[PDB]
Amino acid sequence: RPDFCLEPPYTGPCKARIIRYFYNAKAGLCQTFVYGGCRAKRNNFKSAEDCMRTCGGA
Amino acid sequence: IVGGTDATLGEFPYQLSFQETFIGFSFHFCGASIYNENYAITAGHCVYGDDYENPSGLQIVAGELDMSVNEGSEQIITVSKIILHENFDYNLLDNDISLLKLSGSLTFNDNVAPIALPEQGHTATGDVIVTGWGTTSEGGNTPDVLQKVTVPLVSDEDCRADYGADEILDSMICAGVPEGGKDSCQGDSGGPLAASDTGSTYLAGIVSWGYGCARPGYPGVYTEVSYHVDWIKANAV
Ligand SMILES: [Ca+2]
Ligand SMILES: [Ca+2]
Repeated sequence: RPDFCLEPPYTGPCKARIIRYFYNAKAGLCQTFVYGGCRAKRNNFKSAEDCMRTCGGA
Repeated sequence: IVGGTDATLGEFPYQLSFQETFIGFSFHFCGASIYNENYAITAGHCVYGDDYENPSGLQIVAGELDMSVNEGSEQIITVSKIILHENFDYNLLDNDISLLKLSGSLTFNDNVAPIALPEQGHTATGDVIVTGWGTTSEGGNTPDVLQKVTVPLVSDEDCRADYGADEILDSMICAGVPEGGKDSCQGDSGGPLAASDTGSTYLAGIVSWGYGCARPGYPGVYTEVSYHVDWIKANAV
């Protein structure tokens, strides 16, 4: 999987409450988190499926 | 909203909840303000990346207060078109504003009504009221009941002393107390900052961003509506 999949989730400075997915490498799972609406990092997906397809397997 | 108190029905009739719709439920992700019977005002980053001409699964709710109960005042209308500011800059958060055209007309009453705009170029002063269903602490939970908080406006230069000169644009306005504890937070974006320095209530700001929420020395940053008055009137057609 890409190394960016190993980065912690990043809400950013904006103040929306948008539910996005990130790959949690420690748990080995795609998980939900709150995205604020701007300055997304790469470990930030609109669906669990997008997250699994991108960060799923090594 | 951090450090705020419960609102009451009819207190902020211009407040909207901007929601994503699913089968069996909906999810509030931003606020918005009533401009007229067919148009709402929200932040640009609340809609960035959507299908602007044919948006699906989006609605506004007016006359809302407590999301845990049906109070009979609620009007739920889907969004039919999104007008994102043509010069919206996603990285700088410049021109962070959009309009939502509704697929039907709101009916105005004591609980649902538009908020007046300021005159173009007008500078807001003094205490302002920010409202919404955002989180009540940084990275926390959201309240069922609409929250309100009163905070003093902060000048650009003071706000720039906090964040940096190039990080606060002229068309942004800041608000909060120096000790922190009172702010807008995640889920409040797109919602109203209301001023009253002209003897009447008007929409001075749109909840946009900040360094965390309610932190000492880091007031919330807002899109300054007075810079976009002409834009709103031109596009809300
Ligand atoms: Ca309700
Ligand atoms: Ca300003």
